[PDB]
Amino acid sequence: RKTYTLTDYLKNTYRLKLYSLRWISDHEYLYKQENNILVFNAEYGNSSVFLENSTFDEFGHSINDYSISPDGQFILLEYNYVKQWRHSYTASYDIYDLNKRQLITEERIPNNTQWVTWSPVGHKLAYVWNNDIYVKIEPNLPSYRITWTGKEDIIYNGITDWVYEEEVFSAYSALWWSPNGTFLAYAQFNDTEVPLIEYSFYSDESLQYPKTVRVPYPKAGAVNPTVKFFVVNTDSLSSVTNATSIQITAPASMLIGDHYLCDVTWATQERISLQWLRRIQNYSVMDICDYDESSGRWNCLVARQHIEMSTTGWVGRFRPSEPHFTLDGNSFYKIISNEEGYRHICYFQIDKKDCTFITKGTWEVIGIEALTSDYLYYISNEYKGMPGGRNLYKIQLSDYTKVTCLSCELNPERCQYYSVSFSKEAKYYQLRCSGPGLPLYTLHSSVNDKGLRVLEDNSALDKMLQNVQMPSKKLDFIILNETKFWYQMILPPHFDKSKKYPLLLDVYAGPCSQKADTVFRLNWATYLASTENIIVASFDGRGSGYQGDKIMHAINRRLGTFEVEDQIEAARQFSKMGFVDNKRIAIWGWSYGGYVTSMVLGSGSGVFKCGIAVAPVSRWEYYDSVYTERYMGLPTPEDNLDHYRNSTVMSRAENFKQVEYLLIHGTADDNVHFQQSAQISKALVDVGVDFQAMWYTDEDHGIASSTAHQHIYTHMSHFIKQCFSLP
Amino acid sequence: TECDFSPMLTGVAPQVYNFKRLVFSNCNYNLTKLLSLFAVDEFSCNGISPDSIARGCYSTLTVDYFAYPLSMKSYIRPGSAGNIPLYNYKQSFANPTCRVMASVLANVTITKPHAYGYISKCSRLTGANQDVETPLYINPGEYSICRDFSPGGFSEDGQVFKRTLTQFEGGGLLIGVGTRVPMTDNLQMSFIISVQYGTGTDSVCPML
Ligand SMILES: *[C@@H]1O[C@H](CO)[C@@H](O[C@@H]2O[C@H](CO)[C@@H](O[C@@H]3O[C@H](CO)[C@@H](O)[C@H](O)[C@@H]3O)[C@H](O)[C@H]2NC(C)=O)[C@H](O)[C@H]1NC(C)=O
Ligand SMILES: *[C@@H]1O[C@H](CO)[C@@H](O[C@@H]2O[C@H](CO)[C@@H](O)[C@H](O)[C@H]2NC(C)=O)[C@H](O)[C@H]1NC(C)=O
Ligand SMILES: *[C@@H]1O[C@H](CO)[C@@H](O[C@@H]2O[C@H](CO)[C@@H](O)[C@H](O)[C@H]2NC(C)=O)[C@H](O)[C@H]1NC(C)=O
Ligand SMILES: *[C@@H]1O[C@H](CO)[C@@H](O[C@@H]2O[C@H](CO)[C@@H](O)[C@H](O)[C@H]2NC(C)=O)[C@H](O)[C@H]1NC(C)=O
Ligand SMILES: *[C@@H]1O[C@H](CO)[C@@H](O)[C@H](O)[C@H]1NC(C)=O
Ligand SMILES: *[C@@H]1O[C@H](CO)[C@@H](O)[C@H](O)[C@H]1NC(C)=O
Ligand SMILES: *[C@@H]1O[C@H](CO)[C@@H](O)[C@H](O)[C@H]1NC(C)=O
Repeated sequence: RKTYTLTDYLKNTYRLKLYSLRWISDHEYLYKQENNILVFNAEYGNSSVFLENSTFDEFGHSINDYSISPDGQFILLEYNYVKQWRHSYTASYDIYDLNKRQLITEERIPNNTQWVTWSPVGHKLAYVWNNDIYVKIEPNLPSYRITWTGKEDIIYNGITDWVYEEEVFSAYSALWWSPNGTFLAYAQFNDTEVPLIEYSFYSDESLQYPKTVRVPYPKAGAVNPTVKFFVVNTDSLSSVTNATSIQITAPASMLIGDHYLCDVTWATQERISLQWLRRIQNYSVMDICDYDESSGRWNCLVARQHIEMSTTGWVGRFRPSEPHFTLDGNSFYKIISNEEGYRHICYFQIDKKDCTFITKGTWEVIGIEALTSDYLYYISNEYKGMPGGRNLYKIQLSDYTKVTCLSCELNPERCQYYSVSFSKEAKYYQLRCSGPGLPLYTLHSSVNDKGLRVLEDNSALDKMLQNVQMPSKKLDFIILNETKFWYQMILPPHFDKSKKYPLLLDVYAGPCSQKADTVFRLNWATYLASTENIIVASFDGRGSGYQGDKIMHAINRRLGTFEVEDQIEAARQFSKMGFVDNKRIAIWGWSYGGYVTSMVLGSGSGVFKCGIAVAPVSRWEYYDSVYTERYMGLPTPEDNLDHYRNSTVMSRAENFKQVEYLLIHGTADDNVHFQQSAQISKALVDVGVDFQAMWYTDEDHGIASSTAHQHIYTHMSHFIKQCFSLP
Repeated sequence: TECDFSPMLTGVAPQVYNFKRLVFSNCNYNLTKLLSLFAVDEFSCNGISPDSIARGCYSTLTVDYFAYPLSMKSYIRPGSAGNIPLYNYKQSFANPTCRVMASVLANVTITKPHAYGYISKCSRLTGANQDVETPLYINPGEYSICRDFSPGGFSEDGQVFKRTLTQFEGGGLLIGVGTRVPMTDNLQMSFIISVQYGTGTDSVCPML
């Protein structure tokens, strides 16, 4: 039969099918079938055409995306999309009436809009343009200007600056509508004293002089952005006087120094929760704020404060978890770490300090998915004690001993990794299985957990793949000091454990990472195992997540140590297994994986022949403050400068004489700056080490443009094949 | 001799939390005259009528005055509290009072402040993790402990202030926030008039 080739991977010849739906009510959802927008009925499965695909091929532009108002009356049309960072972009927008079937032409959302969002009910619009917030009560009426302080690279209203987009909210948007759309809450970010990273962008051949890109970007220990939080009443807006925003100040425990706004969650129509986080991120507070028309302010009662801090590391996995409020808003459920260091659901009263865990065990809750008056729905890795598994559970609120697994036994062979999408009021839910078999999408009704139908079973792909010698995947664990540590291996087809195979260690290994799971993937490793008979292993050592704080917080204040050592040790045990050629063990990684790869290669352990680092961190003082300081604290003599200096890649330059190294970086990387690899090469040059290198002009951290993506994997494949003496 | 309501219209109008007070004794006043310089929006009295206030004989006539936007009219009213009566100015009702909400007229010649400003946070901080927060509130007629931070106003909306409290003041940290309300076309003010009826020989009657 055939094998899964590099061309198959680069040309996407074996496609995974998806089933992306948008719930619009408690029983209906939108879905795109052959470019039409269809509205489906959850209970019956019938569908009408919501929007005929021919509706806008007379529009004059290409639609990048669309957004339908909650009441169904209007569709927001996105075109002229221009990507900025990981989540940010600008676009032109047209609104289109769905009963009159006509394009609104008056009082239009301007070109180069930074963000747009419908109110959660009805059809109000809030958008951000030139760093200021505007509100349209009706699609054809004029806009009310909420903010006037907006200013490029300095003041951000309703949108995030670079570091808040990347490391805090994972979003460009900093707008939070109240549940019924009365209030619009928004953050204001201030980058006034934040230093700028600068780098060249070469652009098209026709550009004579390169551009210099300048982004406000706080590297470790540098001056951070500041933040203020506001709420505006969108129902009492005046076309004659300037809008009034009420400021919700951070609690005084935060104002004494540097801090972040790290969570925003509306509790009720007149109650908002905010979570703040000190710049030393082992201390956070939640504030609960009620609207008070009488006194014209948002009162945040001190007695309603909830302090969350950590004694072994930082708070949350990457940030304090979001609360899920009961309907009346007087109590809420929140994932927090227990006394054993495991993360479970805790039950809070808004005015009571102590909380009550409703789950426990040596496993973890991944996320709270839905809340009804009777049941709390969550995802966890409890099943068979596999940290790399995900299942849907519901727990009865009247009796915490009644826990039901809703996904475990549906198809235990094919499906061990689940996510879920609930309808409104959680009357229906879609289940999405990602492995270890081909992905499978089903729909269920909540009232009696009945399976209604299969939405997508990837049977097309299944038929295609049987003519192909596909690799298999082994998920298991080894033991280090009476502790289970999980690994996975992508094994070549017809795997003969009496043969010796070369091994490529696929590493990431950042804090709370997980590279050993049950997820089905069709990627580069698939080609390496299927065509080149390479074993591709990954290993979750110390610092990895979803296994309790004792593992995760192990690398606290000491990045570049245990997580690095544990990758070397795992490779040693792999080479002892008998089917691994120990003269041909390589290692490769991206971003944090690039750092670990490099640190491993420079350790002089002798275990690895060659390695590839793509866009690596090389020195933690080079990386942004929020991510870095979360794990390392501040780079000062009073804090943690010693570990900052001892954990660079440049420090280990001498040891690279023992290995073949390939260093790759995009020149337009706004995330892990080219500087980082630039310093690695300089240190290797200064010490006489030969190595391979590759820059990618105007590529960012993803190196994901069509041509660049194909080029780097083609290049890396040559490198691996040559290193492994494959012809 | 005549009552001198001059100082409350010369110089720069003080902010609400930094109110200035004129106390008159043995002095004859024209209230109608003083009120003529303003466009009055609210005239709420307590323990006395807006007619009697301009015609009565008093032992003392006290006026607290400050800049204040009329958009915040409702937030300085009794019992409805309130960033203003908590941290800035709390009206006393121990004596007959009158609260006047007014805009100064166009060709009066006042030099107004850059903006209106009030304190919207004032707390003491103690504890090992610096997190026992105790909001500090004023008694009527007294100045906030957070007033000294920036008596002239706030150049920034949501401006933060920090200070160590002396052993005497109770120790710990003092935290204050001030908010900024943009200045209006015509200066908007507020003055609180208070009278007493003392037995002593000396009065403040109106002018004949
Ligand atoms: C965004 O943050 C910047 C940087 O923190 C803010 O700029 C600063 O605002 C202060 C106001 O507190 C300016 O003032 C100084 O205050 C002291 C008196 O306490 C005095 O010594 C100085 O004469 C001056 O008045 C400061 O110059 C200014 N710094 C700048 C502009 O670089 C800015 O206010 C913030 N903007 C927003 C919208 O939050
Ligand atoms: C799905 O089917 C239901 C019927 O099973 C549709 O509801 C009916 O629609 C017809 C025609 O519009 C009406 O005359 C009936 O009165 C409706 N009956 C009920 C019980 O609703 C429904 O509109 C369909 N939905 C979609 C999205 O196709
Ligand atoms: C709403 O606020 C804006 C911004 O403060 C006002 O516009 C400014 O007015 C000042 C007055 O000197 C000018 O210097 C600025 O150039 C104006 N524009 C901007 C963008 O700041 C506006 O007048 C206010 N509107 C109302 C109705 O009061
Ligand atoms: C958050 O972490 C910091 C840094 O580890 C803690 O501050 C240090 O605590 C140790 C022992 O508690 C002291 O010996 C150091 O002097 C402290 N400062 C530094 C710079 O290390 C802090 O205690 C932690 N906060 C909480 C609430 O646990
Ligand atoms: C529009 O939908 C019809 C439905 O049959 C389909 O045949 C056609 O190819 C679609 N057009 C585009 C451009 O997707
Ligand atoms: C966006 O730009 C185009 C081209 O300059 C222009 O024709 C169009 O009117 C603009 N749209 C708006 C809403 O200003
Ligand atoms: C939305 O909630 C606010 C605050 O409780 C309330 O005043 C308003 O009437 C509500 N509007 C609707 C349409 O329910």
